[PDB]
Amino acid sequence: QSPQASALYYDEFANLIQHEKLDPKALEWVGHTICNDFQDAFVVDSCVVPEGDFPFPVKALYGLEEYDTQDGIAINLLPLLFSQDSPLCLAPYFRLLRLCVERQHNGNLEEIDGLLDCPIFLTDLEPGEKLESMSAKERSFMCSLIFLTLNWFREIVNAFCQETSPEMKGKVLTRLKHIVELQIILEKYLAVTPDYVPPLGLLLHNSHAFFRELDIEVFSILHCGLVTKFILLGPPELLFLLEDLSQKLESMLTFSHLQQRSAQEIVHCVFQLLTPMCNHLENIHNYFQCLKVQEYHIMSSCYQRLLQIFHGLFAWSGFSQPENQNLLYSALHVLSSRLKQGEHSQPLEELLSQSVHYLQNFHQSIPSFQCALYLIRLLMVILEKSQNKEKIASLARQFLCRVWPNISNDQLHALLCIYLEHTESILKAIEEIAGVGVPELINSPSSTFPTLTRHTFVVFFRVMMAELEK
Repeated sequence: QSPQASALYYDEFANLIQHEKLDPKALEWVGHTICNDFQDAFVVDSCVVPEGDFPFPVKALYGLEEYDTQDGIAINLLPLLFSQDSPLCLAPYFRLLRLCVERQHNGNLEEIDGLLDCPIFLTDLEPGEKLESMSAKERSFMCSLIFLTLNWFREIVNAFCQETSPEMKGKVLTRLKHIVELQIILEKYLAVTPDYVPPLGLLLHNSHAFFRELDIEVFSILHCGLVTKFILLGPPELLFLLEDLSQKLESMLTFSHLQQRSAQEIVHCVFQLLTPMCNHLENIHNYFQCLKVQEYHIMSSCYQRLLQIFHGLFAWSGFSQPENQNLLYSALHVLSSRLKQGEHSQPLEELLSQSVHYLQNFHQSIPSFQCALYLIRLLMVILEKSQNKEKIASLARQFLCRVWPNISNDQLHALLCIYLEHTESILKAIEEIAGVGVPELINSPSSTFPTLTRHTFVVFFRVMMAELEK
């Protein structure tokens, strides 16, 4: 009767079927209930008119259309939503179905693989601007409709990520494109309608808790190569995956499904699932930034998060512990082997020098401040394992001295205390920059050392005086 209770039942029972292998007689019993209850609950006939009188042009949208369009299998999502005011439980119930079928037939989904072919009985969602200024309960229905459609599509993607069949991967990518375009449509609906939020168990708060948390085997997507739309898996679907993997490992290594996984296992699994397919995309990013506005905005942010991912991964406090360092050696065997292969049984400091020699050559291809500071903290956390004071000071100075088209005060604090620690002499770094602290007045109403605005002088003053007293 309670939707909150039914979803928690389906969630907890899905947890049970996922983690514990028990007596498939029990599973054989429940499966014949749950599959048939799902196929009668939500799955309807594909006649183009669903039933009810709605102030909205109801069609069968977001098909693949490579499927047979003269079939029976559709989804009665919007008529269930209006008759509701069964449908809040769709995602967890399908998670349950999926897991039971996985446990029974050893991951054979020839039963369900008709289900990502189906359209969904929806409103014409795509415009939220022609029906602008009628901000009624209509907006709440539409925002919640798209919200549950995205959670549905996210759980489809959680299901069919691990599948190796190539046509299925193509359909999954057609679904990721649908995900990102409807995500744009949802964030625009939440932008226009300010406070009318569905809590279902403002972008940063919606992104983390309120949506479904994806798998880690879903990052079996990241293996497929780039099709970058400007130069000639797209860029913004890569932004999506990197934002998730990043915001997961952020919280972990310094969120239900992540926290039930052990931190040590997370670092182990990331090493297979990041390095030898994201290095390809890192090289593609260096090639783009070597050479229309929105593509650049996206690919700069991919690039930032990639450097942050690598920082967070290699800044792991369990490489203080020696048991994990076997993994770290195979990890540097990919950073060193990104330039030249055949160098086998190499020493630790050789791998350090190889890896930093590979990584330092990205300094020309950084578009914005943040990528540069992440790369500097990365190279610091690698080079401290071993003189290389010079490398960090020189690189810190390079990226203080570039033009940079803005920069937060505390980003710049972090970079200056990175420069001044690792320079040869702190007192001659000070006298240098306090005979540049002067021509900010005489020249600039921007100095002879940029990232030194009238704003930025306070932080340069604070950091130097801190560094001096230290």
